[PDB]
Amino acid sequence: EVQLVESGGGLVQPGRSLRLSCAASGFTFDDYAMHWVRQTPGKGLEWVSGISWNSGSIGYADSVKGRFTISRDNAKNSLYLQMNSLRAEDTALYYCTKDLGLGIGFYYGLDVWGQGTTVTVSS
Amino acid sequence: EILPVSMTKTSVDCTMYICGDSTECSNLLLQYGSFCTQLNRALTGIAVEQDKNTQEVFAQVKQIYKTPPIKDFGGFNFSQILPDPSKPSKRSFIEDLLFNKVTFNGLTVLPPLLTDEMIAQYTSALLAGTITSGWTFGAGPALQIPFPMQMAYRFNGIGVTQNVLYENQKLIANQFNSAIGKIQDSLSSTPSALGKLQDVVNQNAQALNTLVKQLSSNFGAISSVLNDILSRLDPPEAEVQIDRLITGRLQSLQTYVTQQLIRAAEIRASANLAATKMSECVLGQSKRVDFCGKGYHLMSFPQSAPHGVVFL
Amino acid sequence: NQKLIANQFNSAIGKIQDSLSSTPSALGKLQDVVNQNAQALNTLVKQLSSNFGAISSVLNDILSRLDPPEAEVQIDRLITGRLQSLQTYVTQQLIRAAEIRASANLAATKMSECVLGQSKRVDFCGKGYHLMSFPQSAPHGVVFLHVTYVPAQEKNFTTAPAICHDGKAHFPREGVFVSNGTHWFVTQRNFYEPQIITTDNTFVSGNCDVVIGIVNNTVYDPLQPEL
Amino acid sequence: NVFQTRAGCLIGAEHVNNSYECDIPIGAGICASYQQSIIAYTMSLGAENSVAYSNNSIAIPTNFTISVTT
Amino acid sequence: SVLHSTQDLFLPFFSNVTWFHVLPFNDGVYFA
Amino acid sequence: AVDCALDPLSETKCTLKSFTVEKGIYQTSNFRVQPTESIVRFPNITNLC
Amino acid sequence: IQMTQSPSSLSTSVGDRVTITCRASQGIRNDLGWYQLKPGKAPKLLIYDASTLQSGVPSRFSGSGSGTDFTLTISSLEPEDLATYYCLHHYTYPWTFGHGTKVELK
Ligand SMILES: *[C@@H]1O[C@H](CO)[C@@H](O[C@@H]2O[C@H](CO)[C@@H](O)[C@H](O)[C@H]2NC(C)=O)[C@H](O)[C@H]1NC(C)=O
Ligand SMILES: *[C@@H]1O[C@H](CO)[C@@H](O[C@@H]2O[C@H](CO)[C@@H](O)[C@H](O)[C@H]2NC(C)=O)[C@H](O)[C@H]1NC(C)=O
Ligand SMILES: *[C@@H]1O[C@H](CO)[C@@H](O[C@@H]2O[C@H](CO)[C@@H](O)[C@H](O)[C@H]2NC(C)=O)[C@H](O)[C@H]1NC(C)=O
Ligand SMILES: *[C@@H]1O[C@H](CO)[C@@H](O)[C@H](O)[C@H]1NC(C)=O
Ligand SMILES: *[C@@H]1O[C@H](CO)[C@@H](O)[C@H](O)[C@H]1NC(C)=O
Ligand SMILES: *[C@@H]1O[C@H](CO)[C@@H](O)[C@H](O)[C@H]1NC(C)=O
Repeated sequence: EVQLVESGGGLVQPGRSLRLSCAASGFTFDDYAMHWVRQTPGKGLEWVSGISWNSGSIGYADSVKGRFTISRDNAKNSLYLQMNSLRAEDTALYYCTKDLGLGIGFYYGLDVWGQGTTVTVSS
Repeated sequence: EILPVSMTKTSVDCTMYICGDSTECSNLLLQYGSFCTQLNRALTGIAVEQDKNTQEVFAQVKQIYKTPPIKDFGGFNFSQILPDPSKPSKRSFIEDLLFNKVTFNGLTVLPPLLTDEMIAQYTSALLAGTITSGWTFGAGPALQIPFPMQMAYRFNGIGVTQNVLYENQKLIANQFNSAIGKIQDSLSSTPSALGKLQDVVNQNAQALNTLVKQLSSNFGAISSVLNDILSRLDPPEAEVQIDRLITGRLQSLQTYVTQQLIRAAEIRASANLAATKMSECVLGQSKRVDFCGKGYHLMSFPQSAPHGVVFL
Repeated sequence: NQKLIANQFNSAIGKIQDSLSSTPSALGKLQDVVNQNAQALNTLVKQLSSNFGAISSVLNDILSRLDPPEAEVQIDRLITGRLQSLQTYVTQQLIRAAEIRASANLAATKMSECVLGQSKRVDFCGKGYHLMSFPQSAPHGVVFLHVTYVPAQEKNFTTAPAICHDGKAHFPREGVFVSNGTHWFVTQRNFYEPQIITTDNTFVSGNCDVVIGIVNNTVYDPLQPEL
Repeated sequence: NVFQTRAGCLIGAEHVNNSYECDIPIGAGICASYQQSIIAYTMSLGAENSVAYSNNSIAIPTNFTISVTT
Repeated sequence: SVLHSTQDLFLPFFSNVTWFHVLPFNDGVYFA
Repeated sequence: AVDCALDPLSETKCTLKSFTVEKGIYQTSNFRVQPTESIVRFPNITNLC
Repeated sequence: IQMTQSPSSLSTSVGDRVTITCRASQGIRNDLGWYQLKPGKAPKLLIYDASTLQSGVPSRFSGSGSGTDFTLTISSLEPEDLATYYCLHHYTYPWTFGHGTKVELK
């Protein structure tokens, strides 16, 4: 019974900053890497960012690099994505996922997917 | 411990180097023809060995091993040695550090048979096998053993009863983790840490520059530009001038080739030592006094470095 | 298992003959040495037919045609070229000889350590745990037959660092504590020979608190039944 | 049968998806073998064997093999 | 009992030659 | 006899000076791209010395 | 590292073997995953590593291939199986998804 719940997705004007929070329950949060994936309405799934268990290893997609920050709070079991300089292309359905591995080592893959939240960028 | 394993593979086309696409020069060079062939053959042999050296050091075990996705094996972190997605080639944290510190005519450089990614993968397999199966994966079927228990076996080898480890497990783990942490700092602070590997790179480059420079020497001829002599003097006279250049340029190659042969021999000796350490220090516990570090040896980990290997 | 071991050893020896015969490249290492020397020598001989810029590559001809003053010039060209050819040859042999010497020293070491004793080096004398080696002469070289012991047919068991009996930790003097199902035994690490835990095969190090993973069990005492 | 490799352009060899042990080295991790047409493939480091690692699990050999090597 | 490499031979191998039941003489001719 | 220019395999035999060729990769030739044309650029001088 | 997935769409009858091919720009060793996307549903991890099926995944799905070329095979098509499929490389950041393949009934 591993449940990931997304929150904070809402309509935003272009160029503004929005924050996404994912709540984690039913598993040990500090023992797995976490990832953010967005599903564009007209395009296939795109991987956005990934963080390790201790936050030592962080990766970002080339498109979002320099505008998106991923942070995690182990005590609060929460995953945070900070989005800045939002653009029309960004609008998509954002999913918080749980990596089978620790972001380091030999085992990788997105084991669990949250229901997802919708972010719309429009004027 | 840092050991050079291979050197850059360079192939020189003797004819192009001595004669710049000049038929006249080529015909003159037909005399004493064997010389050209002997040179290319010699350099080719050097190149082949470089591949052999690498295989002997890394490609010893032919099975891939993976560590379980757990954070601590009995309190021993091991994080720094394990592969990282953030690192450029999926290399380990330490390996990444190592690669950053080290920095026409007929000359050409031939690509190494084993790409850096392949070598990186070999190191990881050796490392993983050691953490999960101790020294049994190098002597036959790999059998699993709890890491904490493996260290107890190591203590018996040096001559200390196993109880000592179990009763001080926590302390030993912290000490080990602390030491690993210093490694990163040590390499970074000491610029000359990888001097041994760097020297190899400089020597090869230095030699190659000299060879190229030599093409601008007159050696007694009116000019060092073959086309000029051809564009001025008539055939009978040109021959004399060209011969001077051929003689000098020919000598320059032989000197270069000879140095590479001697230099290559040194590298081969080093590679053989590296191979021995991989088998004795990494795939087993050595009893030799200072073959695997100072003190009583317990275990060793292999990390790939440019044109070489680093042993912890 | 004397009989079994003997048969295994005999079978392995039988394969050796077949292996060398089937694999043509088995003795490639030795063959290479022969070819290189021959190759070098052919080249030296061939060089005697090069003009090096002289009218001819036959010394007698120049002597039989040109007069002494002129001949000198032509002869000098040949001398210079032929002289250079020798030095190149000699230099290659020196470097090549050095390589052979290194190889010979290694061979000498193996003869002393592998053949005249049992080596503990990991892969100095074959793969596996070395038992003994036999030397066989080969042309311009030596062939070593290495007999090694390779473990086989592994089984997985649960293991514990120590056994807690009467508040005292027990550590195996030699071997490891294994458990099949619900029974705990002590066995030598290399080969599976389960034996009941007793005071004789284990030693007591202290209480049962510091050790992590200690499991509870009974350590039989030999003296108690007699008493 | 024109293929592009880091070593250079390769002709007369058919690219194969499957990886095999190196037979003839072409460089940059590419090897060529005769299987009947010549094939070019990326070399394979080896098979994947991973021991199940647990904190209380050990594997003890129950038999032995005597091997002679040359 | 030796193998010698020379440039004297002038006939290209596996070359289709004209079949006849004045022909220019170019650098020698092979007649059968 | 062996025609060295007939085909690559033939060329390999000539380089190895042996009719039989063993398994392996052998470097037997060098490749160059021939110049398409000759271009001469001289000054434009009408005056005669 | 771009991932190219072929064919973009295929139509197959029930009981028909299905093969989907994913290719990589550079070698990714064995790091790849196959993801099933159904309308109104979160993506699901069918295969990880090269051929390791996730717990709870029907045996019909199978994973094959190493290095540059990778393949996903469904022994028999089922009504449940009709969904888009994606291949994700896990070799190095940034991880890149494939364009995707849509499977539909004839
Ligand atoms: C293993 O060691 C790593 C360091 O190599 C530890 O991770 C670091 O922890 C510190 C805080 O103590 C963080 O500031 C760093 O970001 C972490 N990562 C790195 C790469 O330094 C890790 O905690 C150790 N493992 C355990 C279980 O303690
Ligand atoms: C091993 O045996 C000891 C002693 O019989 C057990 O110690 C008991 O532990 C329980 C649970 O913590 C306590 O309530 C008792 O008071 C302890 N008794 C004594 C005498 O200390 C120990 O728990 C046993 N270990 C296991 C795993 O069963
Ligand atoms: C250890 O392995 C040997 C073989 O290496 C086993 O001996 C074989 O036993 C089978 C019957 O189980 C016979 O058919 C074979 O002919 C035997 N081979 C030889 C060379 O004798 C032996 O049984 C194994 N030991 C155990 C305890 O399993
Ligand atoms: C050996 O491992 C299997 C799992 O593969 C397990 O079911 C079995 O209990 C293990 N053996 C022992 C003696 O624990
Ligand atoms: C464990 O093995 C021993 C060996 O003699 C046996 O006596 C005991 O019954 C076994 N326990 C099992 C199979 O549960
Ligand atoms: C071994 O790991 C298990 C979890 O898989 C844990 O419950 C147990 O306490 C561990 N044993 C020791 C001795 O740490």
